Amino acid sequence: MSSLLNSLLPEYFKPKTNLNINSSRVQYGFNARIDMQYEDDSGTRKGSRPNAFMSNTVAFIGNYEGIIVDDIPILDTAYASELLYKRNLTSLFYNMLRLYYIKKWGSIKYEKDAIFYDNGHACLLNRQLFPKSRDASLESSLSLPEAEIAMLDGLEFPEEDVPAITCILGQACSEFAPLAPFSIAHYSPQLTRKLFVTDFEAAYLMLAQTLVSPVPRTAEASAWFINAGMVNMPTLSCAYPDMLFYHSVAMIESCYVELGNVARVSDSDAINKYTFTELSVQGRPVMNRGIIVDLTLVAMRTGREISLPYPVSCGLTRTDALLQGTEIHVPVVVKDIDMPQYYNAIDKDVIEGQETVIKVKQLPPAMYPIYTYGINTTEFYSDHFEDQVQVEMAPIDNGKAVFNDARKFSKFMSIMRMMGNDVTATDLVTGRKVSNWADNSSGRFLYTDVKYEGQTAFLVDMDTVKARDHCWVSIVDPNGTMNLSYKMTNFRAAMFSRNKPLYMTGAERLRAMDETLRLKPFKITEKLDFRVAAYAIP
Amino acid sequence: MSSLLNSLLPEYFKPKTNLNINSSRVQYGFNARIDMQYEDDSGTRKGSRPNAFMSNTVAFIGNYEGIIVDDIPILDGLRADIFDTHGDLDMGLVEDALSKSTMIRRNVPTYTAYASELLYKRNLTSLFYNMLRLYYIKKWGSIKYEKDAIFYDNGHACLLNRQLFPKSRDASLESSLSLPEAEIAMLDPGLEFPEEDVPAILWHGRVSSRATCILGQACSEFAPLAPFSIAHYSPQLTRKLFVNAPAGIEPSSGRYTHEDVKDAITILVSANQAYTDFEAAYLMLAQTLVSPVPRTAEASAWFINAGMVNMPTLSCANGYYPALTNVNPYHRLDTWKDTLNHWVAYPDMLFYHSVAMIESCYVELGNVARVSDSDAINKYTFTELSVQGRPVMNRGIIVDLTLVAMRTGREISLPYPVSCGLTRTDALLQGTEIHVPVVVKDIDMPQYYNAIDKDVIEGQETVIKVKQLPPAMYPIYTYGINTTEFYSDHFEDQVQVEMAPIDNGKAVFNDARKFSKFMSIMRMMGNDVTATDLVTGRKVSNWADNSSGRFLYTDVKYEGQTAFLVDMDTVKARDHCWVSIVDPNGTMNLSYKMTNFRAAMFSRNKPLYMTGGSVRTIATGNYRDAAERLRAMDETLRLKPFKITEKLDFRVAAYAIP
Repeated sequence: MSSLLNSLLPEYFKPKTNLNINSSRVQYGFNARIDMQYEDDSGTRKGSRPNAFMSNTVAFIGNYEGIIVDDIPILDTAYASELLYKRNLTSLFYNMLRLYYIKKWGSIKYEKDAIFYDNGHACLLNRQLFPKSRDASLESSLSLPEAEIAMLDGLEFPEEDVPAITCILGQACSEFAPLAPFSIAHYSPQLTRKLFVTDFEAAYLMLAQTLVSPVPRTAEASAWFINAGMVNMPTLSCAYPDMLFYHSVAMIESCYVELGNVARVSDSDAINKYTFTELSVQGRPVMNRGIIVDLTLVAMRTGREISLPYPVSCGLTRTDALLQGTEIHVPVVVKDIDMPQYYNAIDKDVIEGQETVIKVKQLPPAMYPIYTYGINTTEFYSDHFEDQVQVEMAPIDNGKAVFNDARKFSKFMSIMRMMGNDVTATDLVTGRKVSNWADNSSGRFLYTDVKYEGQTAFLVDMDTVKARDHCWVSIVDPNGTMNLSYKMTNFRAAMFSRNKPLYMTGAERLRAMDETLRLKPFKITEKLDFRVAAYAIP
Repeated sequence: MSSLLNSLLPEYFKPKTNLNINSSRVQYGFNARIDMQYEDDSGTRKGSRPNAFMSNTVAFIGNYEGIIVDDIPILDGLRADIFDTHGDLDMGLVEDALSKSTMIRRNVPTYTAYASELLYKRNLTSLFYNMLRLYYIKKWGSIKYEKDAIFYDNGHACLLNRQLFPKSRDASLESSLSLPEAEIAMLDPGLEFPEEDVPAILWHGRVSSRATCILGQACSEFAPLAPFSIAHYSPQLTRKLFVNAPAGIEPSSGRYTHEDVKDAITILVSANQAYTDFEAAYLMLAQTLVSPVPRTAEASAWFINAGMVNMPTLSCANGYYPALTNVNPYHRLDTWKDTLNHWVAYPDMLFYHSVAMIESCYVELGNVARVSDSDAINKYTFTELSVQGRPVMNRGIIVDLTLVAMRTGREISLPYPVSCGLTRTDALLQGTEIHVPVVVKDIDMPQYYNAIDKDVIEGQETVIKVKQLPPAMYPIYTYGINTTEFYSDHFEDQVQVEMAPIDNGKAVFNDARKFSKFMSIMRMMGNDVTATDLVTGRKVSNWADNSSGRFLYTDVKYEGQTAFLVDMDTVKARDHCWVSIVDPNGTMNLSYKMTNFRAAMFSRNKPLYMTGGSVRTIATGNYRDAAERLRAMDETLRLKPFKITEKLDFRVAAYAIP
């Protein structure tokens, strides 16, 4: 559905036809201009950040598995009556589209002993997260066999379990058995053995989910991509190409941003992680799985009613790591000796080179809003164009300021980050050090960087406030009530690949509203807690 | 359907009966008067071509291959009593009808049991199709096909008949086929149980000595030597054919003329009551009679791989049940005999109906190939939304009739949703590169064409890579009835190229639309312009055709960014009856006007004239008013007298009327 996914892109950005991708990693963002204005009891200070780059990172690596399931027929004598109620060519077009992009971008290298995430304290290699893998190019990954394409001559009885519609059709129907973990070369079962000689729209949306996978914002956000997500491919029965990259990035961003909020919803409300899809959908699908889950999250993001002609339930299901009451064991590598102080590690004493495991209870946000920046602003992300943040500074006793409240602590470290001051605080309950400079790519502070669900009080170190990036606005000693008023203008999209700039080249409405799928949006209603999110009907 | 194919012909076109075709190539078109004008700051330069010939070359060659498929039964012909209110064979009235007939009493119970299967075997389209091809093979039998002949030539690239059609020996159309005869046995009325998988037909009186030879050859394999359009490959329809004729079948004569095939058809349709079957066969042949010679060298991608013809299996069970066919048949539409009556009167009119259909299709497939897949009505799903019936499979005539509906902009209605004939949209739906062979003439070829080699000596066999399919025909019969801005087939048109004196003749066209109109109108004025793309570095020439004399944007042979540098001091006068651009300064304004239209046809570089009587628009009413009249003049020989009258001379006699 082109017109749907085309709407998600920002109004200022209009991309060109061709895009020569020559790597397994692409940064995308914008170069904005920030005009900050500071006021406190000491006096006033005015500055301006001339060029600020806010970006996510997306890759072509994601462990997926295919299952053949029975879905609804797309309707767009004895034998005909049995066959017409199972007609679906979506699985055939899906494989034909994957073969197109394997040949086009068939020079992408996957190295086994490469980095996946790297902050400075911890590190994840591609040996971990993807065992049973070797070093191979994308063209060298698959060695597809060929199914028998026979000619249908007068034959009176249709042979059962064979559809009726050379090298491309032969390989499209065959089994996919990859060596390197690639997004568009994932394991798929055999469609058919023989093949005698709106369905495309389903396959187009189904590939937009799979094509690219997010590189995690922090080390804790690797918990999403441990367990292999299942791709529901329908059973095969019948009786501007490069623009897909931008539509795919737009879709997976919208899903992984909104799951950041759904994860924080308490399991004692009307709309919760279990019963959010069922309340949203207003059709009759086979099961609330695949695309229905993803398009529900896009509706919640944009805040508009999305509509498909047929209630199709085919594609990747992401909400698997979310729907289980168990802490997830992310395997990590120790780079600095002081790692156990920051991350919730099993072994409290470690050495540089040791392979340990960290515990993740609540799933943090995997991506920050970039394309969907300021279309609807929540208090959690605080992705405003114009905003006036007001916070009251705690009394500095010796060289330490106690922040008992949770909301005030979030606003304080959010200001000091925009000014460009690397502040480090100690959580009193756990006894672990939090830092506002957690993510370098996106220049903002989320409350999930604390890495402790529940209630606590923070002891901020005001003496050891380092000066990483200093504009004229930037001050070290706050006094009384801190007011910061910033304005964002002059947005321009920029893409980076392999640490260099990647440039773009080239009569009556018979309603019939009974069978059609409709997805209703939910609006976030902020409340006093700030740690908990809550949904309501608009 | 004679009616819908008749409306496609232009208003000025007044056709006659006979057309004496004596070659395998015809240039149909029209003569128009073009009043061109070139306005500039210096002054205006007027021109006028009184006879401007816009043509589309059409040949009698084209690779096709027949396959026998299963299609719906056509129920028009059977008596109206056995049918129910809804319109399906109510079995129970069939048993009643067979009982009250002249049938053998011991056969009634065994024949009634078989009725459930055999009565739904009614499709004679395959037989009529082959018998129509035998008519035209014997009529236009003297046309020749040479092996080492020029299929296409534009000066730069040449394409021979050896390249497209291998396994091809040079021979005349008459000497191409050597048809073996199938057995025509006589049906014994006292047969115990009907033999299914063997069709039995009806006949009026005695099967003549020549009718045996025609039916024998019609139900046989076509194995041609030369690749002719009306003598393409067809499988064996049947091995044996029963004929329920009480008067015995005479043995095969061996020889027959084209007039004897018309005699065979008229008896077969009348006896079997199969007029809707003939209408299907008429539309099938209309598609696959003539194929278009490609407009450009790179427009040969349509005719590389052989398009499959869908011939429905020969199945008829009228011979076993003579009682069920009578003088009161069941028919859906009242105008169900119009297609046969038109063919019997004017056989040669099919040539004009054929070119009208292929010109309508290949024009629309031109501007269908230039739409992105990400759209509602696109390459794959343009047939499904248009069709409002229940055909078995969207192929054959359904795909060709829906393209005609888009061209004319009207609603086409058929009585039965039959899916038989040629399927054209084959190379389009594949959506891959096609490798057309070419023999080079000049040495500077691969700058213009997207060739595989960059340096090629003259007389070398190379390959051109065609990605997007260019239009194979230009609209001529459908000129300015449903106009689009791509073809730009207007009566009046103008273009404004804006230049300043500071620029020394050099103009850059940022817009793609007005670049197309400038290059096209300059060719009417007889000027050889050669533009060069600034981004890529390729070259395009407006002189890329010798038939229509227009420039379509698909002649660039590349989709990219638009920056065409045209140097206006290298413009060369090529043709006669031309306006001169000696040295332009300031803003240029080109314009033309087409005023009158006269139908013209060419063959062997000579005028081909239409002869015979004046063709009329035959209606159902025009014959049945003479049936209403009946010639009701009582057939009584009333002789009236003449009174002799005497005058001055008296030697000579003079008779008066009263």
